[PDB]
Amino acid sequence: APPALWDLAADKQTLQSEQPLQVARCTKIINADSEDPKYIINVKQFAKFVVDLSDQVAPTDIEEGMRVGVDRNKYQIHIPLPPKIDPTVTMMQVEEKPDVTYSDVGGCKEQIEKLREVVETPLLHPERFVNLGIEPPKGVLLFGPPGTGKTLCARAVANRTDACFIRVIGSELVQKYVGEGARMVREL
Amino acid sequence: THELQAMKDKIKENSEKIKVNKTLPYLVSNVIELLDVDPNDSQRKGKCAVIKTSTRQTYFLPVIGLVDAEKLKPGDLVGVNKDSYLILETLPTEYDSRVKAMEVDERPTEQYSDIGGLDKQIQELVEAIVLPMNHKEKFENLGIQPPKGVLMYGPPGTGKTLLARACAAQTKATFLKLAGPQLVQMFIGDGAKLVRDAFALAKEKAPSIIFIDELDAIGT
Amino acid sequence: IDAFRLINANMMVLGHEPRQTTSNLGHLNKPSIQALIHGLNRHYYSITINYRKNELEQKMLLNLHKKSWMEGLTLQDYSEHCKHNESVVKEMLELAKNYNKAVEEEDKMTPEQLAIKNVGKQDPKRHLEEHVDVLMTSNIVQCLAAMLDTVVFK
Amino acid sequence: LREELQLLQEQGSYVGEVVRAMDKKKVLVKVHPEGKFVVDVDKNIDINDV
Amino acid sequence: DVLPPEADSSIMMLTSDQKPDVMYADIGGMDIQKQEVREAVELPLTHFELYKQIGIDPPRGVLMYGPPGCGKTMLAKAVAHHTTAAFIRVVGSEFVQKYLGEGPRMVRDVFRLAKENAPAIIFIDEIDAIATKRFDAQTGADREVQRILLELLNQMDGFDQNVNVKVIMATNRADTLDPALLRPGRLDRKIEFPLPDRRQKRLIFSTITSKMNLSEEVDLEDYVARPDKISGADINSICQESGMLAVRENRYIVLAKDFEKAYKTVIKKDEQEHEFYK
Amino acid sequence: TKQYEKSENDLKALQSVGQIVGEVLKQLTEEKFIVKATNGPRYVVGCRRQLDKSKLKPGTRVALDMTTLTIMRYLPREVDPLVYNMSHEDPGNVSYSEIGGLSEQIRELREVIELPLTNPELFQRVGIIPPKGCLLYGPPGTGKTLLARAVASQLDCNFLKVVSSSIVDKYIGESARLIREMFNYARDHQPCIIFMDEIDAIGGRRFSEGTSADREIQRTLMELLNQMDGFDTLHRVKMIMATNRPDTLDPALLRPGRLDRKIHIDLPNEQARLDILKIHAGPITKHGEIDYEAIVKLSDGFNGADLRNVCTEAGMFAIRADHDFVVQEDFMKAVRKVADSKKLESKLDYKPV
Amino acid sequence: EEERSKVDDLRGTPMSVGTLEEIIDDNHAIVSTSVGSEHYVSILSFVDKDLLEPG
Amino acid sequence: DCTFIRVSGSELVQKFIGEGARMVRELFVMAREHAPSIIFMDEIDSIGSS
Ligand SMILES: Nc1ncnc2c1ncn2[C@@H]1O[C@H](COP(=O)(O)OP(=O)(O)OP(=O)(O)O)[C@@H](O)[C@H]1O
Ligand SMILES: Nc1ncnc2c1ncn2[C@@H]1O[C@H](COP(=O)(O)OP(=O)(O)OP(=O)(O)O)[C@@H](O)[C@H]1O
Ligand SMILES: Nc1ncnc2c1ncn2[C@@H]1O[C@H](COP(=O)(O)OP(=O)(O)OP(=O)(O)O)[C@@H](O)[C@H]1O
Repeated sequence: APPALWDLAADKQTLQSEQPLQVARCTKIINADSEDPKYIINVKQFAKFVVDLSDQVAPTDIEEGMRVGVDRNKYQIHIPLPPKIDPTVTMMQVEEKPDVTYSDVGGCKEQIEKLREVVETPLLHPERFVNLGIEPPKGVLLFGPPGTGKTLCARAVANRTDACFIRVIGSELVQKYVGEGARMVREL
Repeated sequence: THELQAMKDKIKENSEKIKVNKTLPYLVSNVIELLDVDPNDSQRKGKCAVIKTSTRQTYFLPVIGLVDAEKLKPGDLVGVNKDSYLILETLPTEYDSRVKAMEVDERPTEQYSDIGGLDKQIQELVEAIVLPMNHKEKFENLGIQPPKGVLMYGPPGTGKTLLARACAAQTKATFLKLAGPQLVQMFIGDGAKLVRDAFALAKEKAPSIIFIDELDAIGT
Repeated sequence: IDAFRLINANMMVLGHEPRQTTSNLGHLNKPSIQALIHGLNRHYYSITINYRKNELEQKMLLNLHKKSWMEGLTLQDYSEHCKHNESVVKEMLELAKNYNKAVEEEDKMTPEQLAIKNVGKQDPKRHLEEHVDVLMTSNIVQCLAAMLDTVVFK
Repeated sequence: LREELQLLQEQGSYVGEVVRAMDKKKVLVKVHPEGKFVVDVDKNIDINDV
Repeated sequence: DVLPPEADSSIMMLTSDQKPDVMYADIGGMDIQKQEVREAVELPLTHFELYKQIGIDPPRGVLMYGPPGCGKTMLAKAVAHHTTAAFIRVVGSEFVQKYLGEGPRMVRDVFRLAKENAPAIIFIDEIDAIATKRFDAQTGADREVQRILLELLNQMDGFDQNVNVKVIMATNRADTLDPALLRPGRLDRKIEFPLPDRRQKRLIFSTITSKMNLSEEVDLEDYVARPDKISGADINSICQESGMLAVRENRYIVLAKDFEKAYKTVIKKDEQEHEFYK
Repeated sequence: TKQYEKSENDLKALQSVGQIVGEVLKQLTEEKFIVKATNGPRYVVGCRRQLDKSKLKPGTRVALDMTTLTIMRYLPREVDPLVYNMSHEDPGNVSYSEIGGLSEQIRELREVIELPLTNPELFQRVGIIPPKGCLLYGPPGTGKTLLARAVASQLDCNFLKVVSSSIVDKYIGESARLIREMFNYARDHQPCIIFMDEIDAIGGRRFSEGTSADREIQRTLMELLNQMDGFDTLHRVKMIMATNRPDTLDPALLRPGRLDRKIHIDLPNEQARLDILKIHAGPITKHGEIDYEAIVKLSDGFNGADLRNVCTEAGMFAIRADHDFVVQEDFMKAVRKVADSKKLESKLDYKPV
Repeated sequence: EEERSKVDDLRGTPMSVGTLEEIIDDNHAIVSTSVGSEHYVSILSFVDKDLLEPG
Repeated sequence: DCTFIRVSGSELVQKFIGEGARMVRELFVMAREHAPSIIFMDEIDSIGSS
């Protein structure tokens, strides 16, 4: 209750900050540029508006297909929004946190080594391969008997150095109502 | 004889009054040209045109005001201000976002010197694309009709894609990257409208080059 | 009708709130009556309207429209309604007779249905009443018909 | 009829459908053309009757 | 205040007074379909009490199927000249619009003008359009208009009983129709258009030969025999093709030659030596 | 100087806002008119004193006031897509003379198309109804669209072209009712010719019930089918249909009425092949020594399009030799070789009847 | 106490029930409600913003 | 006096009862709401289909 007390007591500053930016509805995709000051823009409301932008945003920062905020009164451009696509399919695609470290190997040596140098070493020592390049390979392919399918990837999870990586399940690509997979594969 | 400057002052003051109706050509709408006279029931004659909206409504308004009926066939994108329902100017061209411009290819980094052993068969590729550009003056004399589409096919590689693209930097023509399955969309009629919209700006950007891949997939 | 008045906009620094004899002010600002009407309270104020007579010409102006329904000679259209008094009026009374059979045999089930629903809960049907208009039209028939013995005779 | 007309003139009156009730005295109401709303008591009608 | 009735809305009624094309003397071939339809249409419409006497509830359900041959609308044009009633001519897809809110009012308006202007006959052509099932939201309006088909299915229950309506229905494919529509209690009559037969061959030849000029050389024996080995058909439109091969000319009156030509033109294919079994 | 003031005075007239379009449903009384905006809402309103009740009539497009919602001015009709359909341009004339085969097919279509318009009297005597539809299909050979298109420019009169991509209309497949619009102005502007290309996509058989838009197209049929089973006179108007194969057309379209006649394209005969060869040798420059029969004998079974592609390839082979005048020896080189390559790419060319 | 009599005036009386589309590190959240509408919502109260997550 | 319930049912038994599911549970939730209830198999009895 104390945290909710201080949580609900910030609405007095929140309502003062509630006057600006709350009319930012909605997100709208732009179309073409006729000149520098004037841009044609489309919105999900189905009304396409041609309008100018606010003086607080550099016009050179807006590129065709960029979604931006709008002050519905004046319709002018308010603030651009980097995120565009996609609904929950993306967040389900994202994975985080490690598990299954390297100590879980079952004795495979040349295998695990040759696949270590394709992925982990290029991002561990990028300047090394760029210096001595040539060029690192694109990627690998795993298959065969079940032992051990798919666990070798868990090794890359725990051995990931800094930035987390994303795992994807196969069967979710193919879906009813054909044409959903097209958007799917593209956005990621 | 000096009163012409007085009328000059009133036409500039009215032009300044036009500026307040020119801000801003907000909404996009579609046009239907019409000309009719209505007898009564002393006489009232002229021209009146039908207008669409982006909000699914369709209105009726006297003919603009400013730009005359010299242009054009029923169009769109015409700027009209809120509830005023007056088109100040007719703004081109067409639409829309990625459908307007599929892909903007500046130039590929690769050149034809990175390939070998294709010298015989690269000449047939280079021919169909290069020969129409420079030799049109030769074709008018010889009655020659240039090729258009060329079918390049095989398992990689080959490597058809890279070569076909690389020669496009050497012809300076505008290159538009297009993938086959892109014609498949979640909604119907998208690919049709998409192709029409593709060759539109191709005719606007002429000469240019459009490339597609996996035609066998979308042409079964 | 209506009436308006423009208040001065440059007076916005001083008191904008008269008047004296606020009676007519109170009856005029009422009812308020929606929103658009109230949107004119600022920058504008209404002003009262009252008729004046001129009761002489108003008296004739009443009798002109009222006498419009009356005939010129007054014995013309009443005797034409006496020509009507037997037309097709025996047939118009057959029209009334069909309304009195058809509405009454279904309005004679209503006293029985009142025992089923117990008693006057909604309802209505209808098919209900309507005999008042039938009696009033029949009374018009019998009175215009009673004019016969007055007019035709002398 | 005049005054009642005035209260129903602006917005009229809507037709609500309760998808769920909440213990906070606020009842979830859904309108067919529109989205899902929720509105508080409503003292004339008891909560257990909703 | 409410609608008078009835001033619509849409469609509208009438429009059929300056029409129909031709009387029923045209098609004389069937004779077993007309005995069903006539008894299922003009008899219940003329005398409502005669059914209540004998204690049989006349249905309003009329179902047609079998094309080709076409049958179908020709009967609508016939019954139009038999009796004076209000006729509805509407395309299965005609009422589908951009807003689903217009659907229910539209079917209701059809029916309410029907009951106001009764006796009346309503004809919708190939409702199998709205008989197909889909779940998506885009077809959600199509699902709403098939629940509108169910809503008119409820309104005709409003018509039960007695006064009044008449609903005739035809379809090119009956496999797509849902069993709830064909269920007894609503459509109690299923009329199937049969393939033309010898008795119908000679009738279908007489009717076309009355309108077009004929020759004494032309004989219908070989035309009721040799085409009768397979067809079938469409036979009428091949006679029309004999007219169209006369209009290829430059001809006074058609002879046997053009008929024999219309046979080998359109259409036959063999298909097959695999048939050598029999 | 003063013309500008004329324009500025026009702006003073532009201070009058537009109105909303709407269709006249009925009139309850002379003070009550039932009108329906294109948006869907209905309104019972009045009218001014300039209009006549008799001239209005139901089902009339009119403009309603922004506030009173009453009729001020009316218009007879309007249609936005059709203007595009009346802008098709077909060269020839001469192109009609250059197509060659098939002669007798042309002699069929010339009649079925042109005669009913010029001599309607001959039909009424015999009692034969003029064919209201026709079917031209390929590509067993080619020349479908060309030939019919040439008739558009030969017969002149009116012509209307519709691309098969106009039926979808994304959501709300109302383009089905746009067919009723199409036949509306077909009944106004008559006579007119209408083309339907790639009908197999929009006239399929709904054999396997599935997905979604499979059904909407079946509903577009119903507009075509019911308007050509009318209840309507299409005698003045003409229609042409084309496809890869008459497999999807259903018993509905294979039935007469809608499709009265059927003309299949055939592979160019060697005698006709000499003709089509001739018309492509004209604009081309060759040596004084020429023999076309060598090509006719060497080229068998090719499509009339493929013949022209071969002639052009013979010329496009001469630019490597850079010579201005080109002998037919070099031609037979490029012809023989490249055409035979076309045979290697000719797989799956067999098409059903 | 006073907070219950305060925050209630901000939300009521009418309110709509939408769905969360995506969250921005600027505390502006993009919401989607019937039908096809977007917006920037920034509120510091009752959240629970981390446990919500889009969808 | 118990309620009579039939199995599918087309088309419209699926929409009225939930959005999408096993379809044998949500229906059984209606039969749980009203008891007693009789379930019937209608019909898929044909020679089609033989
Ligand atoms: N015959 C060749 N000559 C020169 N380079 C080649 C040849 N074959 C392959 N390559 C090289 O192989 C690389 C991979 O090209 P790849 O064959 O995968 O492309 P592609 O097959 O055209 O792609 P797609 O299958 O999408 O058309 C290219 O960088 C190309 O330079
Ligand atoms: N005596 C006849 N017997 C059979 N068919 C005929 C006869 N007279 C005309 N027809 C055909 O009937 C057609 C019109 O019938 P109708 O309007 O019912 O079409 P339809 O049955 O709706 O079409 P479909 O069943 O193919 O959808 C005409 O094209 C004509 O060829
Ligand atoms: N008889 C002919 N005379 C001249 N050119 C022809 C002839 N037939 C075809 N062509 C050539 O073929 C091209 C297309 O004509 P057509 O409509 O027959 O092709 P198509 O029917 O689309 O072919 P397909 O049906 O195989 O797609 C034209 O550009 C024309 O140059």
